[PDB]
Amino acid sequence: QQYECVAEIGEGAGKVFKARDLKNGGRFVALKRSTIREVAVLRHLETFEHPNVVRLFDVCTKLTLVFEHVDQDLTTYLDKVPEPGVPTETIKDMMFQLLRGLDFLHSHRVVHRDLKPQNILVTSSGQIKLADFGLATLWYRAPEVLLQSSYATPVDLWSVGCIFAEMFRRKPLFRGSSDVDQLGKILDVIGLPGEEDWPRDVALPRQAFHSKSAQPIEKFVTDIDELGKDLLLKCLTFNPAKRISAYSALSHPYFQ
Ligand SMILES: O=C(c1ccc[nH]1)c1nc2ccccc2[nH]1
Repeated sequence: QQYECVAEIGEGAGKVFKARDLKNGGRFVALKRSTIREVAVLRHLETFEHPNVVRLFDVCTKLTLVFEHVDQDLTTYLDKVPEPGVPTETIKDMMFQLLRGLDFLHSHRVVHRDLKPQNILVTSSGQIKLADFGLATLWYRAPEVLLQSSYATPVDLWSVGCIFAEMFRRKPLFRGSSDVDQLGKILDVIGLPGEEDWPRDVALPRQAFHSKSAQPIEKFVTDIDELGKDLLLKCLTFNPAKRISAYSALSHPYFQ
């Protein structure tokens, strides 16, 4: 064949294979098995070669997508990082890149929808690359998706908040086990929202939760400076309309 399989890196989405690219120097790639539209969109994004998204190298034809392989993801990086964890400035750098990648996507009307440490890739030189977007665990899901009310771009900024926190904590902020658990565990930290921030005509009303009050976020994210707290909270806003965008996030003072 033109590629040659070696491992599974691996499962979702659903399988991702590490493969030898025989034609191009035996380098490692990642092979992946409205369609030709999503594919078309993916090729159009490639034309911009944004440095914070995985490169698409080839499309073969049922459907095999050939992407850039990177040795680790954020999960494995947070695993192996020595105590006392990710340096403050490294967290700040990795966040900027994350939001850069995301804004690039959002600005080209692509919503990721499943951001998590497992498809945030971390290059040996420390470059952040987003993977596993543009094709078709609730700990990273936004409220509006749990509630099944809206699926616009803000959905991904909620996931960014969760990741930001986890870069400090080295463990997830919201480890729910069901949509309803997840929603519960979220409001336990951020508090019950105003009645007019609660989506209209969804199955779950505000009154299905008695998660009294907002607890100060630094109790859960020890290490976090004042500015990170501000940013993190603007990301973890209940109302998608009031949530900060990737674009505004790029200008937040936290990144001065
Ligand atoms: O290179 C990767 C990829 C994913 C999607 C497209 N490329 C990739 N490298 C990985 C390393 C560890 C865990 C997951 C990984 N996933």
